[PDB]
Amino acid sequence: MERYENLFAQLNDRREGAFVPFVTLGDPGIEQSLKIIDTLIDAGADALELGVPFSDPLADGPTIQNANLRAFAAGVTPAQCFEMLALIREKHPTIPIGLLMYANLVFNNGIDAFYARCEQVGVDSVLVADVPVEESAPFRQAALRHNIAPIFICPPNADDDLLRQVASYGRGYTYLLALPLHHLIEKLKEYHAAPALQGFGISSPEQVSAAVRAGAAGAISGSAIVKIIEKNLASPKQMLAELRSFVSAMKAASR
Amino acid sequence: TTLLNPYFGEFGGMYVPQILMPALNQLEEAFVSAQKDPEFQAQFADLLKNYAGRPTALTKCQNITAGTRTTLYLKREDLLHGGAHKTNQVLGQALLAKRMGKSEIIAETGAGQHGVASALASALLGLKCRIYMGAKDVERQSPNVFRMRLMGAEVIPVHSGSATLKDACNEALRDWSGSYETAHYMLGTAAGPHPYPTIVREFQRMIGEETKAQILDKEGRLPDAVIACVGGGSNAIGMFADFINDTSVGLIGVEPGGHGIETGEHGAPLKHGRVGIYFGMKAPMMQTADGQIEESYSISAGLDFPSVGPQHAYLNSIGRADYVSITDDEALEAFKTLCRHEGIIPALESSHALAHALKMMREQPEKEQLLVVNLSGRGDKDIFTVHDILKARGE
Ligand code: NA
Repeated sequence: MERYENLFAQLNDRREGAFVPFVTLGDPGIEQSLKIIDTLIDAGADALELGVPFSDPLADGPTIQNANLRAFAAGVTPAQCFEMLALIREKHPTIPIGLLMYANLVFNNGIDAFYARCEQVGVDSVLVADVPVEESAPFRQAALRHNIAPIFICPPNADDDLLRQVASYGRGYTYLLALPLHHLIEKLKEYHAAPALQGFGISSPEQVSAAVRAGAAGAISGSAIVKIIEKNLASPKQMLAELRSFVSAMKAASR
Repeated sequence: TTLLNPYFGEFGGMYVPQILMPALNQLEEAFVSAQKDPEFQAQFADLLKNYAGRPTALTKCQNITAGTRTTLYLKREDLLHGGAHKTNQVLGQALLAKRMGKSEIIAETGAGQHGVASALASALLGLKCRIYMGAKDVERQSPNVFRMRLMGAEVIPVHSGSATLKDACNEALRDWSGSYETAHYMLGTAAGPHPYPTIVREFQRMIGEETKAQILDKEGRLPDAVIACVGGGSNAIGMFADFINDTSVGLIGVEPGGHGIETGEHGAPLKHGRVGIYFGMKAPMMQTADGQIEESYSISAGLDFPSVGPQHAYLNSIGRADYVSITDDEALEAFKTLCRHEGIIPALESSHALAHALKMMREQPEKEQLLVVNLSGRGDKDIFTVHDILKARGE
């Protein structure tokens, strides 16, 4: 989790926000996915949020569901996902890497064993999509024991008690998914919660600036990136081009 | 923080995205209040009796046990309005939805029986019903889809993932995350996140309560065993509930064996699966070596759930209930036997429980035993499936 601390420290000295893109590992193919990731990085991403394909993502929209299908057809497995992570980390040493997991993948071979494996390949944080704070204990405990930041989502329908818990158990950053936005950010800073990143439909440059201006440490592009991949499945060369272009713009807006 | 315990031993829980928690908490609170409201109890009982047809008969088999020392009774859920035990609980959840001031119902279905059940309760109680269904199940169940539309339900086909159940069930939960303030999600079995396993059990417990009073009145004693099929576990837990503290009564759950446990093509996660986290709960399930959720298999579409209600996993673990499996062929034979000797066409799901009872009877014919099988439904729906098979065999 130290990588996240050092990232935000730096971003503050430059009065800049973080731009974090999300992608499903192995989509649309192992080697292509690796070039995409290298592109996102070279294009200016401050960090990465990487999904591991699951059979039943009960918490993802259709854009992600298809990306997950594409990765399975390519014969992608969790084991293969870990070899990729090692390669990405071997090439980019300081960039924070976060995983979006589903409970069963983490539980399968033992919770402690999963986080130990993450510590090995160089992962910095893990967000388990279907584990609310109420059931988080064994997950956040294993995460902390292996120096992994447990990330939690702060939903729109959040109450004060939820805010307190999130601020207390989370590390790395807070995943911001009614209540006035800036009010929500104020309260989190008050309880000393990890830096908040806006991850709700961030798909345009103005939205990133608006997120930063509201007190958020940055923004996460949940599916906007996955959309360019699907659009250009037939043209790998151009796919990278629109990715570079997009990301570059999104990041310029974080200044 | 919850009012009731979301776990049965180590099984259960509420493994859902944070956004859904408020919905589960609101539901649990309304259920507790409702359980204590005599006016709710009175209303529910009125519908079950005057609309649904309860109490259902407890039929003594006349011919099927000849030449053995077994006395077999069948709890007739096949005679309930709708043709299956599902009706009891959809009515209950429908009332609870109204008590919460909700005006819309969301549900998903595979075999299509839960879809039909949710639609009839909604039509009756003036609730707006929308049902998510996987296209591959749609084409395969045109008859049930039509029933749903006759009853005013909107059938939303899902063009996603495996265009199957699991995608519909995920679209059903997604819909609920944004519309829970006005809509209730009517889960169709005793599984999923708390408080569903508890609620579904309680809205099905009359099955066992009636059977006990009926067997005591007819035989003056409790049965030696009560047997029921297990797909998700609602009809079984409905039968078992009232007998749990009666330790001399054996509780036997029957999972589909499909083509045979050894073939890998079956639906018995409780005895042959592995504990995992999915469907919002921690329970035994059918999954690969690396944790992907597999598909279960059975001739009966209604037992095709790749997991099982958490309370059943617990009862098994502590040894209060025993679970076995029965293959397609064994179920097919029990289906034929009941039609021929008793004049009752049972659902293929129910036939799995009957097959195991026939097995207990035929293996030890001089053993004196008093058995009760929960006939969870009628098999008119299965007529064509059974016909095609027997012809593919020249029968
Ligand atoms: Na099952």
